[PDB]
Amino acid sequence: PKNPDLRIAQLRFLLSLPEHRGDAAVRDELMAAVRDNNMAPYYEALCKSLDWQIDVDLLNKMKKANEDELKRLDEELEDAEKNLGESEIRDAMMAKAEYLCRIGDKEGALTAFRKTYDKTVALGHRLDIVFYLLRIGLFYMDNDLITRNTEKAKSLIEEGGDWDRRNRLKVYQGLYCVAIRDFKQAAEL
Amino acid sequence: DSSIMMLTSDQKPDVMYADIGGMDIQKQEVREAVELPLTHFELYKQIGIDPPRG
Amino acid sequence: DILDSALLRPGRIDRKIEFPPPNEEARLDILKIHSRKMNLTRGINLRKIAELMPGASGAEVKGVCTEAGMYALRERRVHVTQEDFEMAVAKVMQKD
Repeated sequence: PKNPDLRIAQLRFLLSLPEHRGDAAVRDELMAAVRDNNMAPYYEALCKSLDWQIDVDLLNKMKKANEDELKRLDEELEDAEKNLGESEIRDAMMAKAEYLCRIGDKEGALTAFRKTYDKTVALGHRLDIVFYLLRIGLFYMDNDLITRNTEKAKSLIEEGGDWDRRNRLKVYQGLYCVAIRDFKQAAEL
Repeated sequence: DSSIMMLTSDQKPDVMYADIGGMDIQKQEVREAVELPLTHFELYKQIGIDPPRG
Repeated sequence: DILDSALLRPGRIDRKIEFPPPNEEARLDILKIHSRKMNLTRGINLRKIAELMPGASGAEVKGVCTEAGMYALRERRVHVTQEDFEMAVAKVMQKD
């Protein structure tokens, strides 16, 4: 649930800086646009890249059908809270709204991050949230929110111990140290 | 301080436990009740259970 | 000695109240009482966690998530799953 949109952000870098690519970068952008049903991302891409021709009803009916998939979840939250099962309710709306926020910008993302912050009792789901801030911070190259989620996660991870996901964070902080200029911490981590 | 004070390993003696394996289930307590209690005080905040001294 | 209490009690002088055996009523909430501090998600089933512990004692509720946590401790996880709780459902009840 990252690499498809991670390639979209890589395609943003392929469109932005070089001005000599007018074909492959927009082609595979549409190839990745027809999937995952992105809305707000293709708006920023519409201003930077070509304005078409026509999108309109195509992605408006795709956002309408995805709204039905959005309204089936958002109208299931009051039907799910009719029953009681602690997590057997909110874990569905925290992850799928972040998939509904994957449709665009930061809104459903940040509002679900602080939403589920008071529920999940395990650090694995909290670090999955951290993964969502790290991917959405990688697409928009925003380093502000990638420090806070990791600073709060490591205290729970290092309380503590891990094998795989600790090496994952080492790659994250290594990608942030190499995003700005840090020569030693990139190779050391 | 005053008495003992500590060591008895680097200054000896020490005896290898790996010879006797019949106590494995008796070590099952000491397994979970020694290493992690010393090396992690943080995990006991995460689990919600306080480490016993018993 | 309760019958020997009657040797001390031809009515003189005390009040007689019985201490109940545990039942599913407390088993739900008194575990939820112990479940305040522990890290657990809200996807745990109260039915099976209660009803899997018939008889036993009130000290049973103490050992529910402790030994379950002990393996989650050993596992290092932040918040646990009911399977590990179901593991200690057997564990503390393996002895009897």
